[PDB]
This record gives sequence, structure tokens and C-alpha cells, in this order.
Amino acid sequence: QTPQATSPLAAWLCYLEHLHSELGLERVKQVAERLDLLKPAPKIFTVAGTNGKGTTCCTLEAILLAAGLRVGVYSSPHLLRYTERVRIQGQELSEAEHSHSFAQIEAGRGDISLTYFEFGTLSALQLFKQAKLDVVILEVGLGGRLDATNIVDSDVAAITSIALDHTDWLGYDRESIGREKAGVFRGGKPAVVGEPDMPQSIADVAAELGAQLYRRDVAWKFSQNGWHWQCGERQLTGLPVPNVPLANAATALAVLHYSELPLSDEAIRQGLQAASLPGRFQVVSEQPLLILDVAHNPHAARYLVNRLAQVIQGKVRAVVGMLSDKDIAGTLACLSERVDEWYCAPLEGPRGASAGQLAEHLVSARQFSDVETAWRQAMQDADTQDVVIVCGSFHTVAHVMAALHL
Ligand SMILES: Nc1ncnc2c1ncn2[C@@H]1O[C@H](COP(=O)(O)OP(=O)(O)NP(=O)(O)O)[C@@H](O)[C@H]1O
Ligand SMILES: N[C@@H](CCC(=O)O)C(=O)O
Ligand SMILES: [Mn+2]
Repeated sequence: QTPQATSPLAAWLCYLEHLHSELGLERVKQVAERLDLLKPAPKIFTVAGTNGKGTTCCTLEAILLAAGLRVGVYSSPHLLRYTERVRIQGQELSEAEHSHSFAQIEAGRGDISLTYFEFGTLSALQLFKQAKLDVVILEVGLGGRLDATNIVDSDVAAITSIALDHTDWLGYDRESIGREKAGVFRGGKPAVVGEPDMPQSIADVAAELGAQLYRRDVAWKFSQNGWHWQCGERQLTGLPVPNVPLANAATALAVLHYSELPLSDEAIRQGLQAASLPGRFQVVSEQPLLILDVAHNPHAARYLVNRLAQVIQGKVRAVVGMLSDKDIAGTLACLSERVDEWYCAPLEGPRGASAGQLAEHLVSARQFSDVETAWRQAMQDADTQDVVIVCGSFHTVAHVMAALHL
């Protein structure tokens, strides 16, 4: 049975998780066109990148909300609830609102077939259209050029970082990754690049499209009390350090600058003081320090290792689970520079790695039945001066979050 407007959101998600799968955007665009969904707000920012999309978007959101605007954010993936994926004034909507919205997409599509993410994306656009917003922030699902979020013409587009989230493959490198991401840029519009080691293909695509390229360390830059953000001969000085990676706050300032939106000193500082997301180096407890971080590739792992070195005489204990298609070998080698004790767990279903698939990269790691069991063992073993880090995937962090009923 196809669910209805009044069915539980869980029924819609089961229907969408079975959507039988086809490359372009012509289908999703045609549905959007029918439901008049291509202009959710008069200002649209679209954010691509390997790591840093979510926290870049949340910094934009925090600043724009501090400035008194009505703001929507579309985000993915989610930790515990699908309702995390759409925020309006910083807050989630009801499950009922999502079920009604999906029903409208289902009726609106006719016999045009859509993927899970295309359906989610159209529903989000519809929820935003309805909410009378000034700005909509769209986090790219994957890539950008052919991502469902790319049906909307953005006012400013951004790439937060370039890194490899998957294993070696022919033709799969920073250049190929970059090229696909740069497909969110638009002719005549600012294209903000927050990656300091930018592949050439990003510049090639920006040139083909006629986008205006504004790169970190060329057009704008930042440093380090507080921190400083500069673009040409102008700067912001003594900014508060936010609880997101500074590169991504810097990318968000660049977006906001090139958008030409009017923003007070107060809005910028209050936003930076509020900006954070659950599961991005999130301290949940102390003595032992319990930190949750959704790092799942070597680039994020390097960031996570650098933060850990700033917070630990005590041991680092890592509770880890990953998906089987990640660069497991690389992520665990990077983490192993600072992890002293390993607690490995499987993730469920056909896409999860087993604890054995993780252990085979480590030396005499502990192996457990499931994440919660691994985590309770880690807490049980931890001394007061230890750090327990839960990482490797959303599923790992979320299993711990559900177990602490956060
Ligand atoms: N600029 C960055 N450089 C290094 N690591 C980063 C950077 N931005 C984010 N990370 C790390 O990447 C992880 C996720 O950040 P996030 O902002 O959620 O990225 P995302 O692109 O939305 N990916 P996801 O977490 O899978 O939704 C956390 O470990 C971050 O610390
Ligand atoms: N997986 C990324 C690209 C980066 C990568 O493949 O490593 C995406 O979201 O499109
Ligand atoms: Mn994300």
C-alpha cells in the first residue's frame, strides 16, 4: 500500500526505503516544476563538500537567525529522526507535517519515478515554500552536479572541503570529486571555495559556467583572543571561536559576504557563539570525557585526532563502527595515532562493516555484539582521566545517543 497524508511518518520512510532503482535531474526537476517548488525563498545558499557541509550550514543558519531572518535548512543524513533533515527557525517540524508534504509529492509526481533523496528533497522544498522564509540553505546529498538539491538556482554556492570518503578506484581522486561538486555553481554568481588545496577541475568548471570564483587563501582567508577573517583589505577581528571547525565557520562568512546581505556585528558574533551540531565533537560527559563524533573518513579523522590531542596520565578509548564501503583502513590508521584502546562493533544490515572487518586493521582490538555493548564496556573500563570517543559513522554515534536518550 502506498501510504497517505494521514499515515505515520514511519510508513512513508518504509515506502521511500523500498523505492526500486537513471542518472540526470530531468525527472526530479519536472516534478518540482509541477508543484512550483524551485523558489523556496528569495535567497538560496547551496553547500557542497566532502566534510564540513552540515556545520557550515549550521553556522550560516545561526548567524541569519541572529539577524532576525526566517531561515530554512535542509540537511542530511540524520542521527535519530528523519525530522532532523528540515529545520525552520532552527527547529524541527512534526512528523505529521512531513507525512502531508510527502503525500503532496506522491500525488504531484504522477508516474514519474523519484529516488529516496529526490523525494526527500522535493518534500523539503515544499515545506520551505510554505513557511515564508527569507533564506533557504540546502546541503548537497552527494556530489552536486546531479544532486537533487541542484535543481534550485542558488544565490551563492560553496564547496567546504575536498577529500576521499571511499576506497581507491580508477579515475577517483580529488580532481574527479571536485569537478562533480563544482556543478552547484552558477553563472554570474559567487562560487566560494573553502578548500585550501583546491583541485584544478573546480576552477575549470567555474570558468566554463562563468561563476565568480572566491577561494580560500586567494580571495579570503582567516587566522587563529578569538580569530580574524579577511577578504582583501577588510577584516573582522576578535571573532568568537565557534563550536564547529573554524574552516567551516570561515567558509560561512565568505558565503555571507559574497551574498551582500546586510548583517550586524551582533548577529555575526551571536551566531558564531550559538553554532554547533549534535555529534560533531560533542562532549556528552566528563571524568571520563565522553565525546561523540561522526567522523567517517581519514580527513575527518585527522581533524578528530588534532582535537583529541588538545584535551588529554589518561588513555583514549575509541568505540567504533563503520560502513563497509568507507576507507576503513585509512580512517583507522589515522585514528591509531592517538587511540590507545579499541572497542569495535558491527553495524547492522547489508551496508555495515562487521567488527571483524574493523579489527583486521588493528592489533588485538576488542570485538563486541553491538555498539551499545562496546560503549558500556568502554565506560566501565574508563578511568576518570580517560577520553571515550564514539566515532566512525552516524549509526555509531546515534546508537550511543539512543542509549543515553539524548
Ligand atoms: N573543514 C574540515 N576539515 C576537516 N574535518 C572536517 C571539516 N569539516 C568537518 N570536518 C569533520 O567531518 C565530520 C562531519 O562534519 P559535518 O559538518 O557534519 O560534514 P558533512 O559534510 O555534513 N558530513 P556528515 O557528517 O556525514 O553529514 C566531523 O568529524 C567534522 O569534524
Ligand atoms: N562522498 C562525497 C564525495 C567525496 C568522496 O567521494 O570522497 C560526496 O558526498 O559526493
Ligand atoms: Mn551532512
